[PDB]
Amino acid sequence: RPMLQAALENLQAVGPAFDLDYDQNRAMLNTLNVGPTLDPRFQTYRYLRTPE
Amino acid sequence: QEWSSTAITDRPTVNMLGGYYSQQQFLRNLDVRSNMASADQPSVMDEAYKEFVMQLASWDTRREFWLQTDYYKQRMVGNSKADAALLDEMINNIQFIPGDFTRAVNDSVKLIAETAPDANNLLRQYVAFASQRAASHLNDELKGAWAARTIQMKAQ
Amino acid sequence: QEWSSTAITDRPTVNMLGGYYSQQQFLRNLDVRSNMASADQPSVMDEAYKEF
Amino acid sequence: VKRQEEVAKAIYDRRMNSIEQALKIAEQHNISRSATDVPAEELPDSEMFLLG
Repeated sequence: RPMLQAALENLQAVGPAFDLDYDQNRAMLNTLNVGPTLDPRFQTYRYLRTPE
Repeated sequence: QEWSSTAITDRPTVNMLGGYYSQQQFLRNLDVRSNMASADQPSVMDEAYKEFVMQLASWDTRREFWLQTDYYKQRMVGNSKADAALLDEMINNIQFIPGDFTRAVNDSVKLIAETAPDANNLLRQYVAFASQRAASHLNDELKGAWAARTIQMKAQ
Repeated sequence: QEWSSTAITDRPTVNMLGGYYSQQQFLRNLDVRSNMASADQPSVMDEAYKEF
Repeated sequence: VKRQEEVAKAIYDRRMNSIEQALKIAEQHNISRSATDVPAEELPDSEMFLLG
């Protein structure tokens, strides 16, 4: 009887058990919440014959 | 008078892509560890150049460029019909020729003007004008995919 | 009189596809887990343009 | 490297909390013997109360 009551109390105060895969996703989600950094005015070509 | 000018272009380099290169790389790697995606995809430099070519040969880009060029605003009679007729003619003065990769031919663009100094001054501005539009379009694509990935991860 | 006008179109992008893009992608993942689908499936924007 | 560092810290903090809670329960129910010979290295986060 008594330690069985103890088991209920201990598991109640700990909560659900999580694996490693859960923790990795949370760390990745933090970076995604920051958001991308946008810098305009970057070239999208290069010259092989400049106009003259 | 009909003076002329010419230019030839190719793909950009990793150095000139700025910080856009790193973020695009980060999102693609998410798509290959999960989602069971990705293949022999073209590089980041390939897709950026493909967007630039589309804007260069667009009928809408040429019409927009002339409307703020300060070389067409001086030749404005004032009559609506005359202005529309003139604008259509100047749009046809820019020609784009796609290149062939087996024959080792690259893409070229040609412009026609009335004076020799104007022939190359206008062509330099047009290429810069078309490049800015392509850069802005790529940023919106990156933002859209970034938000879509956040929603998918937040639910899982 | 017989006047005329012309227009040219192309495939859309992720931005104007709205919320339809995410929901369509969700179903494809379950089709990768079950009833095997081909790896080189056409993109979502490719199919939307084909209907238009 | 930064992401891997914060993942390991989260797991370490969770293990610290579980140990502390099990200590209070053990002293309240006055259990001092070792009920199970399984070493604490491989025990689920629920059952530390099965220790003196």
